[PDB]
Amino acid sequence: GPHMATGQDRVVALVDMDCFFVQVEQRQNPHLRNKPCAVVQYKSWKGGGIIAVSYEARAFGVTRSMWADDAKKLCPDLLLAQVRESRGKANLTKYREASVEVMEIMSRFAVIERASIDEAYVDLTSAVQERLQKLQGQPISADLLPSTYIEGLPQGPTVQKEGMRKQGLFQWLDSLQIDNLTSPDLQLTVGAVIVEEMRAAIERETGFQCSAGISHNKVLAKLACGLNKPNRQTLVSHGSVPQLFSQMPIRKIRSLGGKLGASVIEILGIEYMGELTQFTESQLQSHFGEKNGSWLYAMCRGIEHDPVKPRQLPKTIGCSKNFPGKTALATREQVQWWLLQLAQELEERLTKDRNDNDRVATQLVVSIRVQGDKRLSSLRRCCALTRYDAHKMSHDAFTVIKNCNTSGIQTEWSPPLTMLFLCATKFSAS
DNA sequence: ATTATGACGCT
DNA sequence: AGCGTCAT
Ligand SMILES: Nc1ncnc2c1ncn2[C@H]1C[C@H](O)[C@@H](COP(=O)(O)OP(=O)(O)OP(=O)(O)O)O1
Ligand SMILES: [Ca+2]
Ligand SMILES: [Mn+2]
Repeated sequence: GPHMATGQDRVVALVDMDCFFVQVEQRQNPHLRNKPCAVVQYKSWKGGGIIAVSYEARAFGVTRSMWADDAKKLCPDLLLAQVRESRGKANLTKYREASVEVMEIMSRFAVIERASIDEAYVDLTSAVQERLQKLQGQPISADLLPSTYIEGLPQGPTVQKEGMRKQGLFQWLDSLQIDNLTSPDLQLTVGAVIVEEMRAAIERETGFQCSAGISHNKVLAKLACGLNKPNRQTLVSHGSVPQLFSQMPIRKIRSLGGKLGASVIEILGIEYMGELTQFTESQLQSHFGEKNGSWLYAMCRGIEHDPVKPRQLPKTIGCSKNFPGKTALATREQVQWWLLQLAQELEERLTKDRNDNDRVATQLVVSIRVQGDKRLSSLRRCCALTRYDAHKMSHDAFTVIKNCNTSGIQTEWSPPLTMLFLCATKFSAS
């Protein structure tokens, strides 16, 4: 009852850019705007692999991981933009730099956790407390929430989608009790007002649109964000969780999309997140371990405590290339040349990072993959990163991996390498 | 031949 | 440390 924690202590948002790499390319090239289009890497094998898709193109069934040649079968007029190639490899710098544009704007509003190249969590608890004082108990107008969906509403006693959005919003606002500065629902609402302002700022200052989720924790915020894309935001209240979760496949919740989620389903014989409430905490811990069990017990009730970490910059800087099928590296000279290509991009990114962010990487991690193994990584080895020098880093990488070569011959490399990966880690202030 | 990343957990 | 999982 009264001692039952409800996980309503925080206001957390997740802001995620809409079809991000596509928008970056559409900003640059106006001919691509408001068109079915996709971003592709490489071109020679099956037209290239699609890694981002505009919403116009998704309507034709175009998806990520599709070969462009196959996408063109669904959508003959599909427009394509190619990822830059430098030193023989796809180079994602344009998109990393566009990400920084967005992250710096968001950081003006609150502390953010960079979660990916195109999304960040926002801890709005303090900003909300501030805005609530300035509101001085004055009600929140629907005009302050022009792109907000309230999940689960409208309910009870309608043709248009925007009409539905407004009906739900008005039911929500009509019910709000604004005299209580500590009502979690009010706090979420003010959170949503701030996220409208954040999202407006992002679009004004970059040209990019995004979606957002507002809830009491990261997992609900992430789930919320996806419920109404593109270019909209969704508030998931604590009260909305039982209905929302009652038909929510377990795999949809962040961290349950893989083997653990499959095991929850198989072992417990359930399908939906809400069905988890019928197990004791000890029961869940018995099957999934202490940490996962406790996490699942709270999460299926809408409760999660993972903090928004104050981190705007990536913790690692890495360079990787696959060498599929018959392109697999089979000579020593080949392996060395590509290590150098990777090391040269890494040096360039590292040197910029040091100037921009007052830090230096101290460890170089080298990963490779061998033909036959379809684990992502066959082997990882670390060495000291003492100088930002591509020739040294590539020589050092070769040194830590050269032992994997089972070839009795000096020049030959066996089994051939199907992946190389250089990652700079363990930053220190400088 | 679903590529190029990036964070975090386990032992 | 080196491996695995999950994610975008
Ligand atoms: N599996 C991947 N491989 C390579 N790049 C990826 C992959 N997934 C995502 N990206 C890149 C391209 C995306 O534009 C960007 C952001 O990913 P993501 O948020 O999942 O989709 P998206 O922004 O393209 O569309 P959406 O509107 O659905 O969010 O990261
Ligand atoms: Ca996105
Ligand atoms: Mn994303």
